[PDB]
Amino acid sequence: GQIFTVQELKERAKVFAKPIGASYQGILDQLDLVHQAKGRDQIAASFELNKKINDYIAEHPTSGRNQALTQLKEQVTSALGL
Amino acid sequence: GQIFTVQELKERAKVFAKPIGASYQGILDQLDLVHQAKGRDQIAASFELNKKINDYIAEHPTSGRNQALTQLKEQVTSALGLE
Ligand SMILES: [Br-]
Ligand SMILES: [Br-]
Ligand SMILES: [Cl-]
Ligand SMILES: [Cl-]
Repeated sequence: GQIFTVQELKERAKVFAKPIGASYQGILDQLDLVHQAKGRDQIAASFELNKKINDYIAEHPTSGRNQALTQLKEQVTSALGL
Repeated sequence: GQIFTVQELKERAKVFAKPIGASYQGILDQLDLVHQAKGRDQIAASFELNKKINDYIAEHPTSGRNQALTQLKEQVTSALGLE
């Protein structure tokens, strides 16, 4: 219908969450590398971890869930009037 | 050492995520009420859904994960002497 069902809301949130999760996994992988490294290697790994976090925060400020919720509100607002 | 391990990061994300997940469940439950209601009951339920969404977006702008990552960044920047 006009307003998402719970299942439709969840499936929309998933679509948006998919690329964010992929980016997050790359951060996790880099974090392990930092802890497994020592000396100059650890310094290098840490700088790259910093960039990955920066890049993630810039590209993914809003969760998949929150993006879908914003769309749900508009559906509800329209179903009610404004 | 001075920065989270992957396990510690996941643990911290989960703590922050817990209240957000609870508010979200409230929205999900109210959305089911909207679809289960007929006529006048559906209108009332929709107003309350809108309020719940509105309150959530004000209360929970940043995911548990993102809150934990922001703390991680600060640890890493501190460790490397960056601002
Ligand atoms: Br997220
Ligand atoms: Br979230
Ligand atoms: Cl997400
Ligand atoms: Cl969350």
